[PDB]
Formats: sequence, C-alpha cells, structure tokens
Amino acid sequence: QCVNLITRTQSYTNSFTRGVYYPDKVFRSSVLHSTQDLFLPFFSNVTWFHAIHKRFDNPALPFNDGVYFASTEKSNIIRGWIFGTTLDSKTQSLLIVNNATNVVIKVCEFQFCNDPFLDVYQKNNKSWMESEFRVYSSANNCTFEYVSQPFLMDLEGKEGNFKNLREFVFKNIDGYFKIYSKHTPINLERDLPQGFSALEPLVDLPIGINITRFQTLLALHRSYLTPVDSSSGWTAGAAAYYVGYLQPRTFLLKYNENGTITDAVDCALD
Amino acid sequence: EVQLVESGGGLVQPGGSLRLSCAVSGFTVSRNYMTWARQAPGKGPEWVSVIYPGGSTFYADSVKGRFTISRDSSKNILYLQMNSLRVDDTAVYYCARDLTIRGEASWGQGTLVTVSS
Amino acid sequence: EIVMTQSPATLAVSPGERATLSCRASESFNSNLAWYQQKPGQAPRLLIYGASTRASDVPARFSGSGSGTEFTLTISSVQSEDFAVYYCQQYGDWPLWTFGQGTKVEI
Amino acid sequence: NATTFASVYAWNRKRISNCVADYSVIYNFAPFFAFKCYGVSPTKLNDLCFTNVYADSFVIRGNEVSQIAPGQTGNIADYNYKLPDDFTGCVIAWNSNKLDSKPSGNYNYLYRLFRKSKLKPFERDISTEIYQAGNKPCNGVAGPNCYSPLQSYGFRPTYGVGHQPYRVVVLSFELLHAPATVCGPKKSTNLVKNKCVNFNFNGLTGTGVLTESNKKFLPFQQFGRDIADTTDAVRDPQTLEILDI
Repeated sequence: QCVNLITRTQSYTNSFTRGVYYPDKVFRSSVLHSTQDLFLPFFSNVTWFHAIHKRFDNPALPFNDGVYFASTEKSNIIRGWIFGTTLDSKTQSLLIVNNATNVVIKVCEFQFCNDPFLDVYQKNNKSWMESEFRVYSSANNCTFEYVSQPFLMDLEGKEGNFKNLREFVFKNIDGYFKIYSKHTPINLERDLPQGFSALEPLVDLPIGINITRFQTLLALHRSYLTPVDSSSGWTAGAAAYYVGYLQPRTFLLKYNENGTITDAVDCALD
Repeated sequence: EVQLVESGGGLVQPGGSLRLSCAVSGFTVSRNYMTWARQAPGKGPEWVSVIYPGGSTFYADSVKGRFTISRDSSKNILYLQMNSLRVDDTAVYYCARDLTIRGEASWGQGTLVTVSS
Repeated sequence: EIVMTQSPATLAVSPGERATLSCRASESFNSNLAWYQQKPGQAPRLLIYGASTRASDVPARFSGSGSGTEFTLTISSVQSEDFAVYYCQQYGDWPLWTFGQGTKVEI
Repeated sequence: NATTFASVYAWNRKRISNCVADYSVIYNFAPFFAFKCYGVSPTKLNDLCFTNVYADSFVIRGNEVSQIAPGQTGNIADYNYKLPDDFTGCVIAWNSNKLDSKPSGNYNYLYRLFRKSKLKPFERDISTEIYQAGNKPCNGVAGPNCYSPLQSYGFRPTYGVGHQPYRVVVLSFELLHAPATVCGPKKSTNLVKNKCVNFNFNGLTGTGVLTESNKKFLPFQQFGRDIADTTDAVRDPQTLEILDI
C-alpha cells in the first residue's frame, strides 16, 4: 500500500573536520602524501534537519557524486536507503535495507511511494507485531539478490548520555559503488564534535547505474490498536540527520607509525 | 471424418520432375504431421518424409536432398515436389496421418506413381 | 533404424478360428509397436498401438502382448473380414518408423 | 546429483552468481553419454572467466539428447527447449537408467510435442491449454482433434540405448560489460624464505627474497608500499601471513 499525508508543512550548521576516509588499501607509515580526490570540504555548510526524532516528512534529497551521511542517534529508527532516478518502473532503481537481523541489497524497478514507510507494537506480546511493509508494494519483476552481514551497530541503546555516531560515505563511481563506514563513541552531547577520525571501506558492488535521487527510510509505524488513531499524528519534520556533498580537490594527509590517518589539511583553504 | 485425396500422379520419366497435391478435409495441414508414405506392390510400406506445424521437415535416407514437402493452410493442401526420380520410386503413394501414439489414424487413398522410361 | 521380421510369413487360418502372429524387432525401442491392417486395394488401418490397446471401432478379438524385441498379436475369432495384411510398425522414434513387408492371410 | 531430477518441459533456472566454479567434480561424476562442448572447451573452462552461469536440467531419451544443438529441430528441440546461437557452454547428458525408469513406469516423465509455433530461444512456455490440432475449436473439452500437449515417456527398465532415461545438465556461460563473477582460479604454490625467488601475489609480480612478519599492519590491509613507491610488505591471500620483500 501507500501512505501520503496531505498535511505537509533548513537550520544549516558548520562542518569543521569531518568526512575523511582511507583513499586506498595500501599501508604507509610515518609519511605524508597528497591525493586528487573527492572529499568533504573543511568548514562547510551542512543541513542539520529538524532536531527531534509526531513528525514524518517527504523531502527529495539529490544524489550527486557521492553523499556523506552522519547522524548521532540511538535505537536506529532511521534505517533505509533508496537510490534511483525516478523510481516509477521507468529507469533502474536500487534498494538497501539495513535491519537488525540482516541487510538486503537489490537493484530493481520498484514502485516506491512519495513517502514510503517501514514496519514497527508489543501489547502483551513483547515483540513488535509487524503491521505493514509500505516501501515498494509492487513491481517485483527484477532478477537480483545480495545478502551480507548486518551492517549497523546494535539498536535500542538507552544510555544516559549520547554514545554512538555512525558515519557513512556513499561513492557511486564507475558503476563500482563503494561504501565507507565508521562507528565512533563521542560523549559531549553537542552537534558535530570537534575531533578527527577516519573511515574504512567494506562493500564494493558493481552494477552500473545513474542515481539522481536518494531517500532514507524511518522505522516505527501506525500507532497500535488499529481501529483508533491509525495514522494522523505526523507533520513534515521527520528526523534529525546530517547530509553533505563531496568535491574533488587535494587533501594532503598525515600517517603515523601505525598507519592510522591522524591529521589532514586542505589545499583550497586559506 | 478425415478425408485425404491424392492427385497429380502419373507416368514420369526418371531424371524429371513432378508435383503431387493432397487435398485434406477434416483439419488444418499447418497443425498436423503429414507423412508421405510409400508402398511397394511386393514389399510393405515405409516412412519417407514428415512435416511439423512449426515448419520442421524431415526426409528419409534415400529421399533426402531431392524432395520438397509443403503445406497450404488457406487451401489445406499438402504438396510434394519430387526431382531427380529413379526406377525405385515406382510405388503407390499415400498421405498418412498416422499419429499412432495417441491412437487415431487416417490414411489417404494414394496414387500409383510410375517412374520408367 | 530398427527393422522387424514377421512370423510366420505364410499365415493361413480358416474362418472362425484363433489367429496368432509374432513380430520380432531388430533393436530395442520404447515399447511402441503398432499393428496395422491393410486390405487389398485399401489404405492401411491401425488396430493396436503400443501392442496393448485396440483402436477406434476395432473389435475386441485383437489383443497384443509382449514387450521388448518380441510381440504377439492374437485374433480371437476371424469371421470373413479380418483376412488382410498385417504390419508391425515400430514408432519408437516416432514419427520416424518402419512398416512391415507382408503377411497375406489366406482362407 | 539431484534426486527427483527436473524434467525437460519445466527445466528450472539455477543461475549461479558470486560463486567460484571448479569444473572438476562435474567431469569426474558418472559415465557421460556426450561431453560435447561447442563454443568453449571444457579443458580451458577452469581458466576462462564468465559473468553469469545458468544451469538447466532435462530428462529425455537417448535418441533425443542429440537433438539439443543450435540450428537443430525435433521432438525436443522445437517445443521443449530452444538454444540461442550465441551459446557458450556444454550439453552434458547422463545415462541414468538405475535412478529413473521405474518397473511400474516413470509416467511422471513426459515431453511436449504440440505447439502453435517454434519455441523462442531461452524461453520457457509451461501451459495447460488444450492444443487445437484440428479445425474445430476445443472450448475446454477434448473435441475432434483436441489433445493435451504432453506425451508420456513411460520410462521402464526394458527400453533400449536411445530410449532409456537421459539426464542432461546444460551450462550457459554469459559475459558482458559487468565484471566476471564465476571463475576457477584457485591455484597457489607453497612459499619459501631467504631465497632469490620470483613471486606473484594477487596478480602483482616481482622478485627478491622474503622475510617473516614483523610490522603492525591494520586489521584490514594487504599492501605495504613505502615512501620510495616500492613493494616491500605483502600478505598471503590464503592464510594471514604478512611478508617482507
């Protein structure tokens, strides 16, 4: 099925030293080198979304030569990833879902909704009764399968202080789409922290596609006791996350004696 | 009922050419296998050529490379063009809808094809 | 391809008597033998297909038995109409088959 | 080696992707009636790399396994299966009389011989429509010349060489602009140390002498090139052995 809300109704901030990954699979120790590559520029405007989570939005995030995503959050309510051009059985589309048990990767021609939604309550059963799966609902005429290990760190963390930051880089180049990931603990409870760490690659998928739009999927569903308050509580403010874009410049690095990237500079700054 | 009427037979010299028609009443020639059976006056019958609804035509070992088997669906007539005839081709020709696997069979009356000089 | 012999080739049974014919194959096929009846000046008519079942409007006297390289055709009561020529076609590679040679049954 | 083998009319697509073929236990299993391989040779199959591999299964008579060829038609090659002319693979057939051919009869094994047209290559047409072999319409009931498109093999242990049950496993190898996913490249000699020796690791070649692990490589790393743009630290791809060149 499909849910579209007629009741539909961006707080920019600064990225100082974020968005640095290992450029290759070689190891060097206590040296420096420069690369002409696409990174996240230092001290850049990034779109911090509506900083709560009641609220359920339908934006149109454009994909352009890779996307840097970062969202410190708990319980992993934000889960999905949809990539494509029009997602309406006309051009090729790609679906990544990253649930707790496993991950599923497909390239298909799905009928993605304007505002799709994942499943969920307990109510004396203690397990989430999965209500519906309103993400594609049709167009299963595709011929691909890809399953690997579950990706993200475990969910339902209810620590007193903020713990997890999950940082990803999506690089769709050459039809050789690459995933860079990092899970890091910072406990200071204020926006993007002032620090430095690197990102590592783990997934390369050769398919070959043009992606002009991407959109992520939220967890939870209709409030329970289905006869009453099925779905009217929500507004166009879905969640809080950080999205940035990459540019090809020169980003001379610094390696330690253990090979970990410890410092970096930008050659297009001051 | 199924009725098969053979025509066009006669006396033709060896090394010549001939064309036989087989009028079929009862079904379509483009949906049934037509066997162009021979019978000697002294010996029994044999398989010579077969045809498939998809257009697959097959010939026997001694008749291959000389014969043409064709179908007319609008006229429902099975045609057989024979070239480079020999003395051994003097027999009685039948149109055979054998179809003996399922268990119904229809055979034509045939014509006495005489090849001599 | 598979050829056959018919035994006996000089069959002669009086009217109102049981008749026996045997067909011996050259090779082994997929148990697909057809007993065919041809009258003098007539088109051949199928009696038995697979050597176990009679044809349409064919009386119950004709019965087939055996499988492999030997087959037996039995006529229970020949009454003035089954005196004809019998062939044991081998449609094991159907429609590529081989008919008989001749089994003129005399009174 | 599949019990209750897939028959010819309903051959199952068993597409192989992201796997590494061996091409050895295939040849070393059962006396093959016909190991014919047109387009590609089975000897170099382990060396050739392909993007996708399909596997199809047929059960046909021994006089029908020769019908499976490009440009050939027949009882099986016109209505049961059709081959594209760009086929690269093998037409391997068994001689399975012990597993199949029940004494009561393998009447579950059939084959199609009725169709309104020739089968398209790489197309499966499984239907239960009554074929109109005559002029009158069927309209569901078996009319004058309306019969089912299937005919029983009746496989039993009294049949001949060309009429016994025959299990055909056909492999289709396709290559395109996508990178090859199915290969057979598993071959790795044992290593030595402290010797002037040529080495080939993951495709990259060189020569020199070897030293055991001493450095502090990352949990994910394989290449230890230094400041001088020279290969000097490598890993064994099969076992976690860090080496110095």
